[PDB]
Amino acid sequence: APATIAAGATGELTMYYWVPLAYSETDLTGAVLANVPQSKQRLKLEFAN
Amino acid sequence: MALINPQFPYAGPVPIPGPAPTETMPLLNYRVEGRIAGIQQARQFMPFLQGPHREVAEQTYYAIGTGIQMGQTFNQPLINTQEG
Repeated sequence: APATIAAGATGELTMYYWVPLAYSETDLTGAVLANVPQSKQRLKLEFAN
Repeated sequence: MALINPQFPYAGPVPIPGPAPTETMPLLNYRVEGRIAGIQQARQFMPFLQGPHREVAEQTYYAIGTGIQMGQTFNQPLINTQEG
């Protein structure tokens, strides 16, 4: 992200998020079995206004 | 362990395009014969000794003799003539 956007300028900015379901790559606690599920899954994402 | 929706059920899987069936079958990898190469030496000039060591040092001794024992000129006492 640019540290300062001046007057009349444009700033391009990127961000990554890891939304966890399992605990780690070796610990599968929290994971979701989704082969034959009951319905769809949802990932609600509210963004900045 | 899903519950069947009676209002909107679905059927089993239908055929879909496939991944070219021989390309999911591997070859069985064909090992040739091998050899641990070279003539091995019988012993190695090791950087550490292979035996035990001692934690503490103990004092050792050896016996010695004294010498030829001589006589002496003693200072001799006085005669016990009822003064002693």
